[PDB]
Amino acid sequence: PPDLRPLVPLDGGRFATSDLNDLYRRVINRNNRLKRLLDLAAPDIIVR
Amino acid sequence: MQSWYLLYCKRGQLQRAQEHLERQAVNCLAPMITLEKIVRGKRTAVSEPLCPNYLFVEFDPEVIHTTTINATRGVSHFVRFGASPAIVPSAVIHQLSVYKPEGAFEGFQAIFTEPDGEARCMLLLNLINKEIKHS
Amino acid sequence: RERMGHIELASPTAHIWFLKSLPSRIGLLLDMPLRDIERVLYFESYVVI
Amino acid sequence: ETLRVDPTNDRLSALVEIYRMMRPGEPPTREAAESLFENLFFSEDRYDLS
DNA sequence: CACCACCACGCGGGCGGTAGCGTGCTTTTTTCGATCTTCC
DNA sequence: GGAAGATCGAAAAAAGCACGCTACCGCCCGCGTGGTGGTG
RNA sequence: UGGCGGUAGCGU
Repeated sequence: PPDLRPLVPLDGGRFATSDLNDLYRRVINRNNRLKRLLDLAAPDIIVR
Repeated sequence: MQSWYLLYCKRGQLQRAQEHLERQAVNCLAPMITLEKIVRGKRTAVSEPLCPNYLFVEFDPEVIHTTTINATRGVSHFVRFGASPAIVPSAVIHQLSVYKPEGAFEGFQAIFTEPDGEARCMLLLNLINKEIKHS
Repeated sequence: RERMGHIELASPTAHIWFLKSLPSRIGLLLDMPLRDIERVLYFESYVVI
Repeated sequence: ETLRVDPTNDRLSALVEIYRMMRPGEPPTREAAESLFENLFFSEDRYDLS
């Protein structure tokens, strides 16, 4: 849940680090890229 | 004894990686086709690669090691099937150099049909993987 | 604070806890050395089914 | 006794073994091993005894 | 009005490099190749 | 009478390293490309 | 309207 990994405001226009959010973002990026590659009928090396 | 490898060069430094690889006496290839695409004004010669961050290289590992290529500016890494970089014979780059307007020809017609850049280089790797399976 | 989410993975991925925490649960269950296990998981060798 | 234990019997074999210890996984090459050995301790750009 | 400057931005991930980086603790578990043994 | 079983020594990997409190600073993408706005 | 890291100090 987001409240357990909050994005607190820094009172300067930016936010915190939230390493959990960064790792989730990386996982989502990889999953979306893999889905797009599968939908494109990729060769073995690229999907691997 | 000579090996053709495929490099996933760094994002935005295709030309820089090209000149750096050419400086190290390494034969580098970037497939070139303009497709007469439409710039903001009208249709002109854009002259864009198949899709960026992709290069072909020819180099014998005995003379120049793969670590030097990995450390070359503008290039990130190779593509390795299993645990070793993919080996590529000369048929694909002969066909690529000769035809710059059979099954590879139909692939090129596909490239001229879709112009979706990711799809153009995607079918390019599809053809090269088909030949690798043939080899 | 309590509502959870989920991501549908395009391809299955091995759980690191059940793979790398010695003794390996997957390796013990499959009666196969761990080296084969994470050389197959990370796309370096083929395994017959 | 160390020489008897030592499996290498030539300069090239020793260089290849050193390269394998230094960089596991990479393919041991004559030029790469020689360059690594030269740059380990006999190069001013990498080794500096003040 | 196609050319420069400002801000979204996108995917990208280790970075910067034409390679390495590491360098003053102790205990427990795995494991893996090498060695000796013994019987089917 | 030469390969599985047992041993075994070395190499690697993982786990741990008292409690409570006070004060300060440094930092909390990125980068380098491209879409788009300003312009000689 | 929080976290991480470093530094120094106090009581044991």
